[PDB]
Amino acid sequence: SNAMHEWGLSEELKIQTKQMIEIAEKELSIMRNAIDKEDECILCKMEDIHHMLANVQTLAATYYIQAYLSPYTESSSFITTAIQHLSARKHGALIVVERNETLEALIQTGTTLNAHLTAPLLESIFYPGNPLHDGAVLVKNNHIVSAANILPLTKSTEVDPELGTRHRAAIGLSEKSDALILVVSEETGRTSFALNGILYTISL
Amino acid sequence: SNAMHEWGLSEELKIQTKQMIEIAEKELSIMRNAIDKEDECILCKMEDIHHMLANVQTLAATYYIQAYLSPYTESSSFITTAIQHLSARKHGALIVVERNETLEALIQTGTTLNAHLTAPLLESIFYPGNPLHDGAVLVKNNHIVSAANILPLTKSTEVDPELGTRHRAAIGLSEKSDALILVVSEETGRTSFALNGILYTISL
Amino acid sequence: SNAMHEWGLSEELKIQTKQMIEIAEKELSIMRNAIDKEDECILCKMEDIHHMLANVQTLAATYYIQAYLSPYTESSSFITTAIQHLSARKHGALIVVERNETLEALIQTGTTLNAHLTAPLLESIFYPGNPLHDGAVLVKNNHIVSAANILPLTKSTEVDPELGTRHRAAIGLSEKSDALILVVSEETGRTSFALNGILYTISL
Repeated sequence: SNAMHEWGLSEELKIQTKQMIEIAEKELSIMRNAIDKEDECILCKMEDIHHMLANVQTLAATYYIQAYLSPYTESSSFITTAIQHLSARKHGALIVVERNETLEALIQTGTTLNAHLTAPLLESIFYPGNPLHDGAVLVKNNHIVSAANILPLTKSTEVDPELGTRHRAAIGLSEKSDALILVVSEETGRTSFALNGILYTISL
Repeated sequence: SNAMHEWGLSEELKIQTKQMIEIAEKELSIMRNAIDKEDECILCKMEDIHHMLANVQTLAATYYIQAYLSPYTESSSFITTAIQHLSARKHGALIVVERNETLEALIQTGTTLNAHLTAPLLESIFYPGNPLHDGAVLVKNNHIVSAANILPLTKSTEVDPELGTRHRAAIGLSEKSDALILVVSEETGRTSFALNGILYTISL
Repeated sequence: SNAMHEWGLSEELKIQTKQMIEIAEKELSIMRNAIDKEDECILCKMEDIHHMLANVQTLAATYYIQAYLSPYTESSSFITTAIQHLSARKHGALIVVERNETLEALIQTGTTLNAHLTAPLLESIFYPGNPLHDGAVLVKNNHIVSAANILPLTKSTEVDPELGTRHRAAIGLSEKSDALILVVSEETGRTSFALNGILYTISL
């Protein structure tokens, strides 16, 4: 896509994120002053602030997906839709998005697809119990290159010791390349991505 | 602010600067040919060419403030207004704009403000004789972090020997960080900024 | 010359190039399936695919000229026009476009022009037999600095051995600087540019 245009879009998402942070800061400041007043109970404001922080999380995640992926794929909306659906169903998923660095020496290929990337196809691949669900999907731009791929697992001792093999594979690949690797937990439906050896929670 | 949009603005200011230089170049070429003619006296064109060069200086200064500061503050117009007012009154001023590098280990804090940045406040801080005028203001994006700050002074021998402590503090901080430091001289009202160990005259 | 705007234009040329490649890819897949049908003769599609490939070549060349030259000159359309005309007439040409690095220590000046760059002037310089045709033109932004210049010749043993002195001078200068050097062959009218020690065929 047009990198100049996409840069503008990234920048506007960043603006929106900062604006929700400012909204939350303002509401906390109001609460901090209101608690001193006998005719106020700041408990009535907690739902509002929780939602404000949920919005911060959503906007920031949208920002980083756009900033990190827009130069490398035109399919981020399709990927995000698939991820949301998989999360809701608690279907484990592991989606590698190739970036500037080539990955064929780091990934052991399961089944080659070279398919048009769509959300239904991503969701079908990760349906529990099916032949292609166990392992990683590789995405290059707007194609699903392959599925059921084997990735290197992090051996980092700075573990989150509760992390399963899906998460460790994302982290492990992200340590050896500039790939961004999305994970959906089969246990909780929590969605994450790994980039440069670090796992980040996202809410999409 | 939107970096893509701001880049376009920077680039247009650069275009305008180049255009003023071309205008000046053209007028000089006219003058150079006209002097040979006994029915011409090129002295009549000198005020025009002085003005053209004044415009070059103003456009270039606007260009560099925009290019160097726009990624790091949305308050450059407020800062510029304050500087213009301070210059006209010959009120000494020293304004640090934090850029990519953090400055807390390099600046000894005077008084913490954490204030909304406005021109009246900057101008009030630097009103001669007042408790906050002696030392530097620190700006981070759209906040005045602090005032009356102490900066490291350059010990360089290659700098103008007639430079006071305000100018040496600007140069000094600029040698240790990527901060841009604006100065208004209390002696002449001349406005400068230091960046990367070099002091540049500006006219706003 | 607004770099933000020019970046957008480069990016759109890239998009157009990718789209022509997709068109060619699609036609080939059609042909690959059609050959199995004995009521089809895929020879009728060869002209089409040849044209498609010619379009890929044209779009890609336009993209690279734009991406490599737009930050350094506003005269690329004039240069392209001159090159097209010289190519058609099979008039040898060698045009250095100065980029980020200065070239005065690497180029031995023939005749200094410091002229407004226009296509008629470039074409006049390289008219066969004339005083200025033998050697390189140097372009800095929108000026023809000089002509009949002498450039260093590549010593590279890994070159094409059928390359004449024009092509070797282009390659040679491109090894010592970031200049882009356009060549028109006097033998065939083939147009190339050298960049960083590599010669690329262009069609425009």
